[PDB]
Amino acid sequence: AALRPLVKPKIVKKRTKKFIRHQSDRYVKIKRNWRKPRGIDNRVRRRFKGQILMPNIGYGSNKKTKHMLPSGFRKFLVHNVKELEVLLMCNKSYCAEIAHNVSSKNRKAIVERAAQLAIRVTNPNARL
Amino acid sequence: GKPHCSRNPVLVRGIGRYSRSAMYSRKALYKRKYAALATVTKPVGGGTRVVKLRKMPRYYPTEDVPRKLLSHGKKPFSQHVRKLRASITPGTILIILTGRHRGKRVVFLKQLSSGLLLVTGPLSLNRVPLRRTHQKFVIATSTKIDISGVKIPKHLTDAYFKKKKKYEITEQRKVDQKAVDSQILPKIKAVPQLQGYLRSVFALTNGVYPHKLVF
Amino acid sequence: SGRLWCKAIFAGYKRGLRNQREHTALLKIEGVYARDETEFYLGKRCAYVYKAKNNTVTPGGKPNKTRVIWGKVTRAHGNSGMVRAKFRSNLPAKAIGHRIRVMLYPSRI
Amino acid sequence: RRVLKKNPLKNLRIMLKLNPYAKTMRRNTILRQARNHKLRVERAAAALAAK
Amino acid sequence: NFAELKIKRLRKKFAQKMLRKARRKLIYEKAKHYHKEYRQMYRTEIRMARMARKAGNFYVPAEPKLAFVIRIRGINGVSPKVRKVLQLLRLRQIFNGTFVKLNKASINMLRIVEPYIAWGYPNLKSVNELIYKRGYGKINKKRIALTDNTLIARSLGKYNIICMEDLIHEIYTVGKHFKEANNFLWPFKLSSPRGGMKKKTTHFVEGGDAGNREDQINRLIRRMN
RNA sequence: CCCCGCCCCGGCAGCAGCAGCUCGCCGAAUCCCGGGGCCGAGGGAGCGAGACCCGUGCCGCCGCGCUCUCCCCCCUGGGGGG
RNA sequence: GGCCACGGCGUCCCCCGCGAGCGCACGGGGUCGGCGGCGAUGUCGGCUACCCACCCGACCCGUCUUGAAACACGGACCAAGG
RNA sequence: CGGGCCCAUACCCGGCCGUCGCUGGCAGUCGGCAGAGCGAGAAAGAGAGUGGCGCGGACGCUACGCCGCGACGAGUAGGAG
Ligand SMILES: [Mg+2]
Ligand SMILES: [Mg+2]
Ligand SMILES: [Mg+2]
Ligand SMILES: [Mg+2]
Ligand SMILES: [Mg+2]
Ligand SMILES: [Mg+2]
Ligand SMILES: [Mg+2]
Ligand SMILES: [Mg+2]
Ligand SMILES: [Mg+2]
Ligand SMILES: [Mg+2]
Ligand SMILES: [Mg+2]
Ligand SMILES: [Mg+2]
Ligand SMILES: [Mg+2]
Ligand SMILES: [Mg+2]
Ligand SMILES: [Mg+2]
Ligand SMILES: [Mg+2]
Ligand SMILES: [Mg+2]
Repeated sequence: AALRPLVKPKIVKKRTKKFIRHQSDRYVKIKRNWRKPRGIDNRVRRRFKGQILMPNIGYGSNKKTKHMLPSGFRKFLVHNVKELEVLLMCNKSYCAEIAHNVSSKNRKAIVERAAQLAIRVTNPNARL
Repeated sequence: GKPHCSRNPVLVRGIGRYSRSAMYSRKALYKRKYAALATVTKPVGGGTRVVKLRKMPRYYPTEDVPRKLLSHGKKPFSQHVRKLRASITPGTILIILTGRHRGKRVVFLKQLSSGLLLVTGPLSLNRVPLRRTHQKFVIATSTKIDISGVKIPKHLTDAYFKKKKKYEITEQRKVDQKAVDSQILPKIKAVPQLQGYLRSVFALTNGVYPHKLVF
Repeated sequence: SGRLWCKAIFAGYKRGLRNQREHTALLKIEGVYARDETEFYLGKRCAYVYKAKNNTVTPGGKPNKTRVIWGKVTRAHGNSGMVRAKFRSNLPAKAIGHRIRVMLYPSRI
Repeated sequence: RRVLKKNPLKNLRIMLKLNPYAKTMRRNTILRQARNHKLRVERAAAALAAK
Repeated sequence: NFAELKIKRLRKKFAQKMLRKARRKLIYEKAKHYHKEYRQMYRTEIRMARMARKAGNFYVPAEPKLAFVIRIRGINGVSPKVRKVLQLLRLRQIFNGTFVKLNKASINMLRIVEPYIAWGYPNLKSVNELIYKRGYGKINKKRIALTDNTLIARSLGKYNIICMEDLIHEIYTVGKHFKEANNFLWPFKLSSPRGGMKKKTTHFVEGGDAGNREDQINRLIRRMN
């Protein structure tokens, strides 16, 4: 019985594919990290038909659902137990997230305290 | 005072037939002018106590939703106005199109309070029992039965027909079906070949176009 | 004990000469060859039936190989009897010139 | 907050909210059309009887 | 005490309600009066024409003083003078409509903008449909839909036009404050002409759509709404 | 078949005609009904008592019907009406 | 015959400031006080990421230039420096 | 020459994103020591005085915050946030 958020609206994303850097498929030195094309003759920059799209501001997501995980919560990185009383009073809207650097003996304690406090943990059985 | 039926006949929806002062005259408002708990004491065995019929909540959630802006035209399903196609009248022959009885000609009896048609079907003819169907998923053929001289028991309704929870046929259902079917069979035996038509199954063959054939 | 669905062909997508709109499909129903004759089929729901490798659950039966994408006939197209159909998932382009079942039960006769 | 605009040509109560006389105007129109239709049909019936 | 304060508040609310009822009766009677005035207007011209025909002479009706103008062509490639006159006519986008009162100056401006507009003489029904269906106001330089009579009253009551009925009256039978009424009215944002146009680039007389349709603008309005 | 004058424009139907198409422009001189498709954005608008009250969650504008008047009619105390 | 934002008394001059209740809704943006199925070793869900197919679109970048896909120049590929 | 039909990022209706403007609104969360309001055609007081039982009331306001109305959205060289 997973914990539920206060409300779970239907999250709508205007795009699910990522904006890949132009011509990154033809080279290995070119990562897919988006760089704006600035060439004088660049058809991608000139917005020709059937080319790679560019990240307009019109793709911005709804503010009511922005950053919402598919579970309906919003993530918060926590490093120790004392940072869970922070989410104590944001119980139904915000979940917890244990850092990769925390060791197993402390992850057990964080998970136990969160279970006591009814705060959701997105990676509760990570290391064991 | 004893209530009276509305004195303003409707012309169309929302428009009464008579004017404002015409209704004033009809109501005769000229001669009707007018002018200007919480706690109960429950005895106890030192003195008496005051009991609270309402107790404050013992737990408050972390957060709660605000109230909703309230609209006007939205109603529960129980009281929507229910409509029926003109081609469907009691006694017409329908064609079932969705369920396990798809394509079987049947007989229409009445429309229930939930808007679902009450179909009988003769068990001796096509093994269709007293069943509900949806008005949309049927075809109304142009064949009628003089069913007006048939009485359907009142007790059978949507509450009767609704699913309860392996399914066993009850004796109440069997006797209700026996009564209705014994009432309906002779009236359709009076139309030649009608029993065979009801027993057959409708289907589409080569070159037969639904938009060209009069049903 | 027979066919209860009309025969239609997925002709292609809503398009111009050089632009394709995949969310709308064009259908040829047999026997209808006129805009004024297509009126019977507006609002009827249509289905595309195909087979895959592994099984999927079916309503009222044991799982089998069949899968279905559902649709609905929206409005007529041209003068020769085309209609426009909108499916809850865009029809795959491999279904060009294949059979689309057009049902009868959303009926208003 | 912003209100939703409703077409008064199609919405009777909105039309009345912007012009209360529309109600009596439409009632007079409906009654006159009904009377004219009845007169036409009875005149045609009398003419065909007299034929 | 609060005993008389409550009754004072209730009396105030009663006064507001009585004033509102008075205003409603006033606007209802004004609407009825306008209906009769329109009927007299419509029968008078027919009667005058009939009496002229009986006498054997001709009756030339007064040339119309109101016009409805629609921008036909787009924004690309426009002469500076044509652009300026369109801006002054309040047609800054394709398919905007605007009532215009007709005098020598306005007629000359329309002659200048002849290739870029289609215009004519609207009907009373055309005015009604345009005002009710697509009528927006300019309130605090904002485009606000006219969803009640108080928006018109607060911005035009000083000119003694209280409702959309006498707003339509002013626009149809242009009065002393037609300029203010038209300036209050935001430019109408009509849609594309359903059923197609004949030819955008050519005058109406040559079978196109530019120029001055006399009273075919009513058909054009029926299609564009 | 086409013309003149007299017969009340000779009279009778009707009438931009369901002889569904011989030729128009319309709607303050316009209303009613029905079908197909797409959409559901927002979320504490208050109502009533009130220093005698501490309810309630249908609220504003707008359009209405019934009772605090009394008779009568119809179909079965109920509904439909004058 | 048909219609209506007509509806008391009191005089003075003209012609001739608070009724009570209820209920319905074309009324400041959707609700149901409506339902049906299928789920343990083969099924359910996963708009993204892996492979493949189909339809439509789609010429290689940077650069000078009025004009670049150019039969204009620089560029085999990768890492670090710049 | 006539009806019908096809579609652009154009126009209309609707949702969402941002910018601009209203140099718009909110310190009023003033609660038993209490009395719920400032949206509505037309200036300015829920003005003060002088004589004729049961103990109850959601969220909010990192004011560099939150909220509401409309309009607008091409871009090399270049500028700014
Ligand atoms: Mg260039
Ligand atoms: Mg098979
Ligand atoms: Mg051009
Ligand atoms: Mg069309
Ligand atoms: Mg190609
Ligand atoms: Mg290629
Ligand atoms: Mg160079
Ligand atoms: Mg050169
Ligand atoms: Mg180049
Ligand atoms: Mg060359
Ligand atoms: Mg060389
Ligand atoms: Mg060189
Ligand atoms: Mg080289
Ligand atoms: Mg480097
Ligand atoms: Mg828009
Ligand atoms: Mg734009
Ligand atoms: Mg820009």
